[PDB]
Amino acid sequence: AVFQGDFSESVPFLKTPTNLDGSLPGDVGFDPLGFSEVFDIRVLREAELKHGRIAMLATLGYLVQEAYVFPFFDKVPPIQAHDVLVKSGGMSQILLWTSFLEIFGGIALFQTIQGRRYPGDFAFDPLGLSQGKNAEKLERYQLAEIKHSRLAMLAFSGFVHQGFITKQGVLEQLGNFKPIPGFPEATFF
Amino acid sequence: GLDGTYVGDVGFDPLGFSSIIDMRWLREAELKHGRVCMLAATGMIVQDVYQFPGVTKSFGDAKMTTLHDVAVKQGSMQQLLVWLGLLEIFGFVAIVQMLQGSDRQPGDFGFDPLNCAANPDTLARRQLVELKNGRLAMIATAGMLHHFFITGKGPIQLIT
Amino acid sequence: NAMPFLERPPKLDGSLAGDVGFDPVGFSNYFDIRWLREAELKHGRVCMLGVTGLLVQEAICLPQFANGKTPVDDFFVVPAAGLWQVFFTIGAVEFFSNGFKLTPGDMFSEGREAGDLGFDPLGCGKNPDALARRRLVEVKNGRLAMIAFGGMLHQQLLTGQGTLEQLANFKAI
Ligand code: CLA
Ligand code: CLA
Ligand code: CLA
Ligand code: KC2
Ligand SMILES: CC1=C(C#C/C(C)=C/C=C/C(C)=C/C=C/C=C(C)/C=C/C=C(\C)C#CC2=C(C)C[C@@H](O)CC2(C)C)C(C)(C)C[C@H](O)C1
Ligand SMILES: CC1=C(C#C/C(C)=C/C=C/C(C)=C/C=C/C=C(C)/C=C/C=C(\C)C#CC2=C(C)C[C@@H](O)CC2(C)C)C(C)(C)C[C@H](O)C1
Ligand SMILES: CC1=CCCC(C)(C)[C@H]1/C=C/C(C)=C/C=C/C(C)=C/C=C/C=C(C)/C=C/C=C(C)/C=C/C1=C(C)CCCC1(C)C
Repeated sequence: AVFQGDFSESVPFLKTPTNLDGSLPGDVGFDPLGFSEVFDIRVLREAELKHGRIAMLATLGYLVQEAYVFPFFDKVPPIQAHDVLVKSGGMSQILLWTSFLEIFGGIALFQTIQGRRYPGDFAFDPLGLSQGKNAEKLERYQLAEIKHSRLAMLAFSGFVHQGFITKQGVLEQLGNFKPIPGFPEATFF
Repeated sequence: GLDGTYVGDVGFDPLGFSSIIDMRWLREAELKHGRVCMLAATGMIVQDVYQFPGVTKSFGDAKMTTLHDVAVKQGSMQQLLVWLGLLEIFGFVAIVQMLQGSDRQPGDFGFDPLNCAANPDTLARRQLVELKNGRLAMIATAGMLHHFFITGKGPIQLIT
Repeated sequence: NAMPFLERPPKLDGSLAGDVGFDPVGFSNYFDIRWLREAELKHGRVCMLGVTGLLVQEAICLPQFANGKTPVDDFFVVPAAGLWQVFFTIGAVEFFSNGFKLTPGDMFSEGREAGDLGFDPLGCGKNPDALARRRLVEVKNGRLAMIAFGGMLHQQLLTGQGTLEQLANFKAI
């Protein structure tokens, strides 16, 4: 805001979102269309983390699935694997167990709505990372988790879409990089 | 409805647009059209003089509007719509925040990378320049395109 | 407690054996703990015999009754009469024990504790300290028996091998 004004850190032009405060981790203040105003921030935070935690595993997997396949499973481009496993019924097994865990999760969301638990804490810290000795680290880690999650969700999105246009696997695209098919060759007119 | 405070006010609103529409909107619009037209005019003139490295082969000689009809097939135009649209959604938030009471003045996105407006006085002179060049640019762009429609010729070519 | 995240269910209390506070769904809030406790022991007790039966029956068949390729098949190869005879014998045992107080409100109206049929023909409930520990062992083995039976049976219906047999040749789908 070249003219002086009170304003949000991430975007100079817009005012700091109301009810958006530094307290949730990773708050650069960017909620340009308030969603936080329409729905509670804690319910939204639970979503950012859940999507992210799902995404972070997915980014690793799409890359790992390209390089390696468990021997019992066939090696196919990952998007194809979902079709193979869905016929196999492997995906139903992932769906059933993930749903069971989610039902416990849905109860915890209801508690998050009624005070009680902080968004996204399932108290899953089997290892001692951020243990009471390491309790200082939790604030820092929280920031990393949102940041890794925000990035992963963008990255997976990218890997899958880029892969559809290129028809080229992400590791392969890196090492051999080509324009979307036909562009060097094609003339629009 | 027209008062001295807006920069560039010579008092010219014959059709009384100011009376029906918030000036803040009208101004944000005049600058936005102007900023786009200035770039458009520059581009149309640049395009005739130079082209990026592989461009001529894919598009050939099409220029001005014809290039757009050819460009859309490349998808160069789409990338431009998607990215420009993403900037615009923030721009819609900006107009909304400004229309809701807010600090931002119409047309201010906070882009001053070289700190050119740091002096308060110099900024005012620059603001008048920006509306005036922009008002000219829009007139020019329209002219170049109409000239194109009728002559089928790029503006530098028409001069040639 | 069992779910760290959720608050421990209120009606759950340390008194019942094997209360780890695991009622995320909170059915206990809605229904009496005793009625549920009776069902949990009763499903667990029926299952304990269930698992024992699946293992025994594949190995042993009455000369009197025909044998099925699977313990599950043995239920089918048995005459129709046998099932209905047993079904009635079992129902009566329910009647005698519950004193005809079968419905949830009726049962327990005259005390009866929870899930107690007063069956200790061999006297083992003589000492209280063992009886608690015995209650915890009973409920844990009953829940384990519920899960195992479901597994032994579903694998048998699917594969068709016997539970002991399935170990000898896994033959995964
Ligand atoms: C722990 C419980 C459990 C059990 C009993 C099963 C059972 C099964 N799963 Mg698995 N699964 C589970 C949890 C479980 N799932 C979880 C939590 C996930 C992640 C969400 C998955 C993800 C998954 C996928 C992605 C797939 C399956 C498939 C299958 C089926 C094929 C079995 C097989 O590969 O041949 C027999 C198994 C082997 C030869 C592998 C070796 C297993 C060793 C010998 C046993 C070790 C103990 C075992 C893991 C039990 C753990 C619990 C125990 C310690 C108490 C089978 C019905 C597949 C399917 O649908 O079939 C096509 C499939 O593609 N599952
Ligand atoms: C679209 C461009 C645009 C816009 C939004 C404005 C807006 C404004 N001008 Mg600027 N102006 C422009 C172009 C523009 N001007 C050009 C090209 C010139 C040079 C000729 C000027 C010269 C000028 C002077 C000298 C002054 C203004 C002033 C003003 C303000 C009050 C005038 C008013 O109420 O009318 C608003 C203007 C319009 C509504 C434009 C109407 C254009 C035609 C007639 C509309 C026809 C309908 C249209 C084709 C439908 C299609 C729309 C569709 C694409 C969505 C206002 C902020 C005054 C000021 O600063 O006050 C503070 C002032 O003194 N203007
Ligand atoms: C959930 C329990 C359950 C159910 C529904 C069945 C059902 C069946 N069994 Mg199996 N069986 C069971 C438990 C069970 N059994 C147990 C625990 C054993 C080990 C002793 C056996 C051993 C067994 C054999 C060896 C055979 C069967 C057979 C059969 C079928 C004919 C009925 C019969 O002859 O009963 C047989 C019943 C018994 C031998 C004992 C009754 C089971 C328990 C102990 C009754 C509980 C009553 C009471 C509440 C417990 C208090 C006493 C306690 C001290 C034990 C039928 C499908 C026959 C068949 O079809 O095979 C081809 C057959 O040959 N069963
Ligand atoms: C960032 C500056 C830049 C811009 C903004 C830009 C825009 C466009 C557009 C937009 C409308 C099209 C459609 C287009 C098309 C092609 N470009 Mg080009 N291009 C740029 C830079 C380079 C470089 C550095 C190279 C290059 C090439 C090619 C080839 C190759 C195959 C061919 O020649 O058939 C084709 C088809 C390579 C080459 O071989 O050039 C002779 C090469 O080295 N470009 N290019
Ligand atoms: C914040 C903010 C804003 C914003 C914003 C934005 C930009 C929001 C963008 C959000 C995005 C992009 C969220 C993306 C989530 C992606 C996920 C969860 C991926 C899941 C993948 C899975 C489950 C998978 C998989 C797979 C695997 C792993 C491998 C395969 O073999 C199989 C399979 C395909 C199944 C704006 C201004 C708009 C408004 C606002 O005022 C505030
Ligand atoms: C924000 C922030 C941080 C950050 C960050 C980062 C690093 C963000 C990076 C974001 C990026 C790179 C986003 C990229 C968007 C690209 C798009 C939408 C392309 C669309 C293509 C289209 C529409 C097309 C097309 C088409 C064309 C052209 C023609 C057709 O023939 C073909 C085709 C269909 C392909 C982090 C987490 C570090 C921390 C922090 O807490 C906050
Ligand atoms: C009449 C009839 C019909 C046809 C003929 C017939 C077959 C002879 C007869 C028999 C019918 C019969 C008797 C059919 C028998 C049917 C049965 C007993 C099915 C049991 C299903 C149990 C399941 C799915 C338990 C899953 C456990 C889980 C998810 C554990 C979760 C866990 C929890 C909660 C806590 C810790 C975390 C984990 C470890 C995750």
